[PDB]
Amino acid sequence: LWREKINLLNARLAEAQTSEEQLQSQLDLQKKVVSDCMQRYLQVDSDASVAKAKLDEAQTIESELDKQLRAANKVTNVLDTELTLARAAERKAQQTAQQGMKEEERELCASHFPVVTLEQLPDIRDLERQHERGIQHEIERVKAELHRLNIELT
Amino acid sequence: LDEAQTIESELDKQLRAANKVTNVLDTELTLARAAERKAQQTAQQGMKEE
Repeated sequence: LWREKINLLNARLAEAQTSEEQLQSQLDLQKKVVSDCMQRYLQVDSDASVAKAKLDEAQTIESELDKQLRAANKVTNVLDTELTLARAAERKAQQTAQQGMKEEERELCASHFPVVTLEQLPDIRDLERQHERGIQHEIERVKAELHRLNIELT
Repeated sequence: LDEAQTIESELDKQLRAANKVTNVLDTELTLARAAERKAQQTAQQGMKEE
């Protein structure tokens, strides 16, 4: 389930990175237009006045793109934290799951155990404890019955 | 002009990096305020001091 979560989070983080990179590239190209104005000034509504006007336009437009890039970073950091948490959970579960089992053991475990889903993944720790307690409460009763049968046999 | 533009780019990158802390703190404060409002509402259900 955490690997499925990581699969979804990788796509979401890729989208967030794409948005942030696109916004940053547009902002940097708006900045680079300033240097392109200097380049044209060197290569030659006169040209110097055009360079001044375009520099002013770029500086005016820079602010909204900066704010949008801030929002993109806001999204990207949230998704990065999500991916980090999912990876940490998957790494915790990995070494315990890697122990391996036989076919018969896997069939036995499938019976009487639950099937968790990605949506309910956060509550898995509670389900594990619930099943542990369920086994324990039955085992103690069966132990009492076994003691009773031992007494009856004697 | 060249030096000022270079320093302007440096400061802009610094501000871009700094925005992360403000974003994280804003998210945490919003969640904390929501949780505190929930706890206060559950706390105000009516109780004697004893």
